[PDB]
Amino acid sequence: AISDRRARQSHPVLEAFISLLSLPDSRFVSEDVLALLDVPVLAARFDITEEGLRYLRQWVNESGIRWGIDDDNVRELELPATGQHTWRFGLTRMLLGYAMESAQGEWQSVLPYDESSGLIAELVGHLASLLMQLNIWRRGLAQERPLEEWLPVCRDMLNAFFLPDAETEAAMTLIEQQWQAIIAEGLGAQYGDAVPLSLLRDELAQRLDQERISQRFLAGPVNICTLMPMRSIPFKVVCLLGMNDGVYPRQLAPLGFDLMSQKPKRGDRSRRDDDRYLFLEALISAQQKLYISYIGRSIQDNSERFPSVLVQELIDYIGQSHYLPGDEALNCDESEARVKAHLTCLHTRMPFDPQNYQPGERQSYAREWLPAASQAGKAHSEFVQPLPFTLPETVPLETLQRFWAHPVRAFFQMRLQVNFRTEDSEIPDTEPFILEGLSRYQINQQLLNALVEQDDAERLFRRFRAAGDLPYGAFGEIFWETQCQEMQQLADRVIACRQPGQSMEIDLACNGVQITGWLPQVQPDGLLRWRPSLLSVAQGMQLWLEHLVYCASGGNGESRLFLRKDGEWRFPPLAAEQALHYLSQLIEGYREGMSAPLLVLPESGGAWLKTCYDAQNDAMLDDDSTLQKARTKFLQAYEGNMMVRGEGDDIWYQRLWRQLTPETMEAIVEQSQRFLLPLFRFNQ
Amino acid sequence: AELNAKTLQRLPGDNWRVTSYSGLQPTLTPHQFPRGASPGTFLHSLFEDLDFTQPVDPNWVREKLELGGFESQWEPVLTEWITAVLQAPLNETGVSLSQLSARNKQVEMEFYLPISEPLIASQLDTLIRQFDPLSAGCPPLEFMQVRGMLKGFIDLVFRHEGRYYLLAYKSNWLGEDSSAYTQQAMAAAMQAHRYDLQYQLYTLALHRYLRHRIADYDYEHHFGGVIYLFLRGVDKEHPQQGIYTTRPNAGLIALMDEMFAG
Amino acid sequence: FEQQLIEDESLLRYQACADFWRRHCYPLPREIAQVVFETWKGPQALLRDINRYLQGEAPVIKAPPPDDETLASRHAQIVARIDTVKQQWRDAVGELDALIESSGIDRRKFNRSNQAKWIDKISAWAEEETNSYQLPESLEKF
Amino acid sequence: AVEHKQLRPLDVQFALTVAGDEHPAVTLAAALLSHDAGEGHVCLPLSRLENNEASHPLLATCVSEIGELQNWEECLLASQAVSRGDEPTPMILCGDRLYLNRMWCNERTVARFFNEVNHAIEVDEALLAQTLDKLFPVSDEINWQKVAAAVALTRRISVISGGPGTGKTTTVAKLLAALIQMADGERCRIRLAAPTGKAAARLTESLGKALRQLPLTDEQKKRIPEDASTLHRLLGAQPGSQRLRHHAGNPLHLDVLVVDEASMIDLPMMSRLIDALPDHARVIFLGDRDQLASVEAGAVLGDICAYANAGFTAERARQLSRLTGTHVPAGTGTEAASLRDSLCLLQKSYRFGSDSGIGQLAAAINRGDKTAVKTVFQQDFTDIEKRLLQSGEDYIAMLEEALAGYGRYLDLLQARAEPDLIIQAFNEYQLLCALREGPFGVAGLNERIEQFMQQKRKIHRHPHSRWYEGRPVMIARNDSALGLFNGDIGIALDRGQGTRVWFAMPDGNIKSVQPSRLPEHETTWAMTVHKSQGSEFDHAALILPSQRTPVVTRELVYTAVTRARRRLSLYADERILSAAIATRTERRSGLAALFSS
Amino acid sequence: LEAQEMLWLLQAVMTPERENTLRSALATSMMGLNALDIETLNNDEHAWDVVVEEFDGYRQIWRKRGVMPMLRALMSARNIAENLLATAGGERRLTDILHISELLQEAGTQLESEHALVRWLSQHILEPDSNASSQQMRLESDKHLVQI
Amino acid sequence: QLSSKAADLFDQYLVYRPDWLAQWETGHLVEGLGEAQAWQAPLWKALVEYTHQLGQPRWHRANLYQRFIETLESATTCPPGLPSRVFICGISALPPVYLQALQALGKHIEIHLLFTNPCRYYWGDIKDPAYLAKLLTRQRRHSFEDRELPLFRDSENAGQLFNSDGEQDVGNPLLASWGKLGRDYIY
Repeated sequence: AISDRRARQSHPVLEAFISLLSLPDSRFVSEDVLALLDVPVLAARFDITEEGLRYLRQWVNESGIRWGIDDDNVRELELPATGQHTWRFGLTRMLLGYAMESAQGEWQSVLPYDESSGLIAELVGHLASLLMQLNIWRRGLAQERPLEEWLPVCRDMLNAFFLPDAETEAAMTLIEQQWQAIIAEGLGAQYGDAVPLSLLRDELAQRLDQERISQRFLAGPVNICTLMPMRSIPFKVVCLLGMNDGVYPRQLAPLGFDLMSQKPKRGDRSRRDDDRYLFLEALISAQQKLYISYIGRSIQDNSERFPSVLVQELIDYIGQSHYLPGDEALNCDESEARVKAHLTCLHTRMPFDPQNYQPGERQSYAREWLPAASQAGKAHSEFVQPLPFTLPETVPLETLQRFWAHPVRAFFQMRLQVNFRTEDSEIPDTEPFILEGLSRYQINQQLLNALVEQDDAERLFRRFRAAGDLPYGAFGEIFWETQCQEMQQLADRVIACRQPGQSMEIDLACNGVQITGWLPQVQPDGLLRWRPSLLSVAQGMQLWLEHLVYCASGGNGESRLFLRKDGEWRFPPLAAEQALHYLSQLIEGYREGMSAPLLVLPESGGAWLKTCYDAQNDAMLDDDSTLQKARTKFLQAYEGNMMVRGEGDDIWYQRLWRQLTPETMEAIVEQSQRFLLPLFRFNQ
Repeated sequence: AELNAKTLQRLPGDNWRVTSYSGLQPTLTPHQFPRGASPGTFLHSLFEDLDFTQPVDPNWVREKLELGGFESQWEPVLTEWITAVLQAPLNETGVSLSQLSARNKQVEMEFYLPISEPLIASQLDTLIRQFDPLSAGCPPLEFMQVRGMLKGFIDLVFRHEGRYYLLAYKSNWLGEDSSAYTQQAMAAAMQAHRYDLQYQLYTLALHRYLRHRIADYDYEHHFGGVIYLFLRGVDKEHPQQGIYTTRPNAGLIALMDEMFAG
Repeated sequence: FEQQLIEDESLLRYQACADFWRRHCYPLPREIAQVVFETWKGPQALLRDINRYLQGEAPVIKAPPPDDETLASRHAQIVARIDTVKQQWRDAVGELDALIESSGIDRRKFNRSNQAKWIDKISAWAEEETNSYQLPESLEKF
Repeated sequence: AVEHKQLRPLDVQFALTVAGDEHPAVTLAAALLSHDAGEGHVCLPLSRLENNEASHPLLATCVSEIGELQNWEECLLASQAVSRGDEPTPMILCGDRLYLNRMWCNERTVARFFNEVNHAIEVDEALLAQTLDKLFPVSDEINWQKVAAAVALTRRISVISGGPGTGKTTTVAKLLAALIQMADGERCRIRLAAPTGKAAARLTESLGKALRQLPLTDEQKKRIPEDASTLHRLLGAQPGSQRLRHHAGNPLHLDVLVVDEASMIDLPMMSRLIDALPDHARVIFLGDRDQLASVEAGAVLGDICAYANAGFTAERARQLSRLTGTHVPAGTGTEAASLRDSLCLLQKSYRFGSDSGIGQLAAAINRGDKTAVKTVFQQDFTDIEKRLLQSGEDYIAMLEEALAGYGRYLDLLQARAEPDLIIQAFNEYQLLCALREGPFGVAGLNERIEQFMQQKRKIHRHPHSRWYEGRPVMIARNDSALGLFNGDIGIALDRGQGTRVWFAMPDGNIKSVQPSRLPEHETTWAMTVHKSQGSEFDHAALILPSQRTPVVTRELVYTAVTRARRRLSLYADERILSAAIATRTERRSGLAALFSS
Repeated sequence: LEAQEMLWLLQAVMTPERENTLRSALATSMMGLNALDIETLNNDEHAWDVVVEEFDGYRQIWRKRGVMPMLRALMSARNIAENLLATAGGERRLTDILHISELLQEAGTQLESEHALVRWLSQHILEPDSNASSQQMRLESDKHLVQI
Repeated sequence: QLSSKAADLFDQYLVYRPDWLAQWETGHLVEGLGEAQAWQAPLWKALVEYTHQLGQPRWHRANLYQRFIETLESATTCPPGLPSRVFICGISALPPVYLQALQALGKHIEIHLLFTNPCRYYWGDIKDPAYLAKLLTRQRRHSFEDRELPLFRDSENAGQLFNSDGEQDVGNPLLASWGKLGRDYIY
């Protein structure tokens, strides 16, 4: 039974009322409002459920709401009126998405939000019901009021923002009681001048956490309490914790201008003497056993932490007053040190240490760590196991593409159905000043798809600026101009050899295996793909698989893919026999990858191969310099630098191995030489 | 080397806990009063703080409603209801609350009652049912063996014409709005909420208190009975409605004292 | 008498840097904001530059700018300084009197052609490298 | 209405944001339009805004222009929020009816799909007539199923309107059999769509038990439709984004698409289905005309099948007479020949005739209320009973009749029999309530039935266990991993290994699941009429609340009547039953004007 | 990775009804199961029912007694601590798991809701900021190591 | 913050130092105090005027204890309403004002003070050798044995234990280092 603790009754009521008392001083960040909506009282006041909160999380995350409740709040903080990335901007965006589809365009330089379209956007009408109230008290609690006007303010705030419930009734009653007690103590002196809001807020925050509980001090369970002065009760076993230096005795510095500290009298009371008398009463009140434990070694740096002066004087008097019968007459200081070492029991740092379970003076009673200390357990076996797998008749092309995009991931999330689902990213605190990552890639992809049809780049610029995804003013124009320059440089190479082609069907029978699928945009020149990415081996493997599935049924022609920085993947047309042979090889690799995890790294294995391959002689080099440069390229592509995420930093590769052993590295090298060799053999 | 762990032979402790009775278990009218724990404690504090000799002042009721936080329109009906409570006598002879002086009354007597035997529910409920007539129904409650101390807070103890009496306050009374709170409905409420054990422990505590305090004490001579006062059931025209007077058989108390002693 | 110590001060520093970038870099026109973007991509680069001076004792800046000089006045001053050199090149064009050295190749007139197309507008900020060929201290050494 | 006066905060904030500094007439019009869009009305006529608003003179005094803005059209077009269909504006006014831009776009998309794309696929009539003669054995009189199959195989887009118990799935099986027997060398990738997963499972089991009966070949059994998919799963809807996989660019590679239960298909789902279809796929819609309306705003199937009452065309009557080989009557007049030709009406119900009172009550629901009173009145047809529910004694009588209805279920529960017969007895009697909470709702009737089973010695229930033996539960969310869908019943009992919930799969087996393995569980002693669609019960009992509510209308009572196989009981007042039939849930939409021209 | 494994374990404890999170949490290196064990767990419905029952018991302990009692019952019933101590190089992982458990118990007393601690753990995973308490400790002291 | 700290100091002065407030009410300074009295003496007196300006009563804790002692020493008959016996148990720290009031209270009504001291002999300080002889003349007596027991262990050598200033050289270092509050309370 734990007594003398701080009385904590309802945190999400008192803390929410304190946050509501800081409403004009708050910046109205989106996270602080979703934290206020996390309280079930404030959510049940505005008829918001948990599913509505879960929808509103992603709605605020995608609608571009970062900070600022209103434009007048932005103008209040001496900031320029941007007009976007505010709560009013997101509300107008969600209402325009409820009214108008996103394909129509902007209306008042505000792009609509196509997600909230049905009746669920009614919950938006609840959220707009909240922030407007969060406006009104923001204009209410700013002006300073005398103490005769602060009486109904907390009551109106409680009946406006909160709803009465069975559990939270006592918290609101305590809030009203403390507020009326503060106002009664203020009006007892008849205060006439004005009183600001922050003083009453700090006074209520100090008075709300002052309560203590001591009801279960002697109920019958073992007592857990702090040292309270003028309370000495005899007990059989008295234990003391936290007797190190600095913590005890608790030092309270005087005010400095107090006259009682200058000229002390007999009846003066100080906290240091009270703590020393408490230690004396704890020494006297112990009848049978006295236990004392203090932190002696630091958990961070293993530094020696000295105990308090009272315990040091106690052990000094023990060592100077008693001696062991083993060394009857040896010395005075040596027998004292031997007694102080015999009393001091230096316990182990970890609970699973076998020193504690050794039989002798002290022995642990934790039987749960006994097999951990016995070292009699089986080790972790390997995750790789040979599984039975029968190759079906009809294997689609999409399954082979998902396999050869990532073979370990296709072994994890499709064979054993284990998909490591990571949590979504939180909402950022500020507007995007720069463009990097997925948003920049989506902007470049849409700009390349717009310039491939010779469309108006300015209309897409206004469309992306109306959604707030671009930086405000001139910087967004500069970013759009440089991205338009890069995409025009790419489109001048893309549409130089583009012909209109339609999607065709693929129905193949290879080694008794049926392959059914569809190939999009099949031109009479061959295959034409364009992506605004870098030169990578995964896109080359995808283009090689599409070229194999295209050349196997007719289709004499090249296959071309155009990347950025003059990167190009080209494959010449091949015969039907070589295409069917390589397709049977890929099917055999797929059926090997479904039984056992096929360790074929695309990027690092392709880098090792292109370091070891020679396209002039169609043979692999075996000199030591190429064998060292291929290892260097493999270690560069597996674990990248501090600016580029490497291939080894992945949740699918860390499950198999924790450290890249050279045996598994040679296995990956052999699998990449077996499979990724026609990638660089037919590259031109 | 080989190492082993010690095992505890027995239980670490018996069931020792200091518990209470709760651990062992027109437009303005008092019927239209909001029924809850906080209004019940507010009416209990109003009946505790108010003096019984002096007449009730309406401005004091308005200030107390300002301190509590209730509506101001209820105040002029509440004070006349309070005087209607104070005008109603609660005794077998017709003794009102205004005849009690300050030295005769004692509000919120806190008592601690010891028990050194393991409290068996089967040996206690049968001893209750042997003498108490209200235990015909009421299938017995189940609780663990409680050895130690028992806390209790009696609302009011008062003497009159050389006879001691107990008074408690119950004010929830949600299910009644009409004049149906007769003796049968009050007995059904006592059997449902199981206030018989609380009243029996109150009689045992008062018997031990009058034995420890007053020398040459007799249980039949000094004790008169226990009165339960339902606040929302007191009417001006019905003196019997609202009050509930009970006297023990004077044989259960000695056996309960022998059981709690050892 | 009572105050609250905070362990991390980087959040308020980044917030004040973002407020400075909002109140200083947003209303700039294109010809100034191009140079501002060429100096720093955003407020994060400015904070990364001045984070060693914002903490601790504030250093004394050698030869500080005057308190009334804004970004537009400095931009117009540098634009006029470039336009004076452009005018002096337009006036003294069409002549060659220096001796041809063994180090000096005869393609310098092509560099003068590179300086002929350079004087179109004063919207840019970076001059050509061929002006390094028009230095008297470098032409004398060649 | 009563709910239309109490303005939602969404409509008020929409009116304050869109209009803003404009006239208060635009604010009131935007608020009324948002409230009608929240209630389900597609269009807003300007006559109701002009006549049924008390502030119409006040806004007539608010505007001040040269022409004074006397007309509502000029006052709306003067603002920047309303245009005629050219400017990218949120509100659109085209045919003296104001709508939003999304609703107007979807309505014009549906009108284009049902007015222009529906052409006539010309095939051989002799082989089609031979297959219709070899499939349908009845050729003596007029059979609506043969005409429905002929008009579904003739045209590309066809809607088959028919009630429950009329043999719709047999007609679909005959249509697919004649479709595969007509196109032998041509491959047909038949696809099946459903709005809900439970209706998809019922469609799969129905077409499985129907298609194995008809004689097929080794290549014809290979082209049997495998499974029915949900419309959110067929189009590829994501939880996070609303982007579809087959939205606009790549259509679904299908030959024929049979979409069952089109009454639960709203307007946005219909518009998303239309944009995914290629220029050669033939769509066959299934559902009832008089069934309950869609969930969200819109009414697609009702506005489509409203023109089925006019009849066919003069040329289409001769075409159907040449196809079926019988005398097909012709419809008088010609307004929209494509839509009137694409429709069909099923009137011959096979599971119930004029002798049963269920079909007569369903026919009298669409008629006046006095026809329904006469249907209930004379002799009750030994099928429909009427119990008056006014006071507490009527509530006790209703609980006693529910005990008499659940008598065989409790008899099989107390006797410790197999759970299959327990589920088969539970699936015979069912209560249907309108609301959710209160004395008349799901959780109220469930708690009252649990208290009544606690009172009488029928079911022993522990108050703190919440998993007593014999409680019926139902799932609220879909779970494809466990094999249970939304609207499936389970019975919790003790087989000997512990308290587990047994579910009756549509394949004929029973599955015993742990109660900790259930994602959602709610007591289902009384189901709502919206959540009981698709299911069938032998003995149904409708319980209507005494409070007047817009939920209890003609379509709700029609779905409550058609839910019962043989026996139906009623617990409602006479005035509520008289008012629900007359008050039809009309939804104002622009489809009545777009299809008329 | 141990913080992500503890996050997956807490998400499987909080929501044991959906089998996807439980399957993603069981295949972690903290449990230490082979692919054949995961395949037989996906095939056998009764073993998955036993796993769901014991995870519901873990959720009941987590709702009644707290974080560290649930984690200790999970480490004692599955006996994963003995398997991590038997594996070479798993003592640092076990000390990291114990420190993450101590930090979760320190942060769970200041929070009332159960999902709030999961959100706090996901936020502190997403926030790599270094505090004096949230730093990595020394894994072992008995074995002598080369100190860089 | 300044008002709260000055109110806490004034409450400590009302509890412990009534003579300073009694001299500040008149307006005269006390010789030998700190500099803060230069702002603390006019701050208190203007407080006493301010409650004199309002309707609040004048009486407080400091000015009442001397009149309370005098009205009990000057009375002939016992006032009604006083309790029969008052117990003071578990209390080891009291101001001298409270003890001087309880002495006048105990002249009339028997008050039982149960004080827990760890040492049985006298382990406090001394004031004067004339007070040392007064302490030597006082002897305790047992409750059950009814035998007279002295305070010090040696009566002839009791003067050698105390220092010149008046502090007793305690033999036990723990009692001398930890029990200063009890050392003042037993004195």
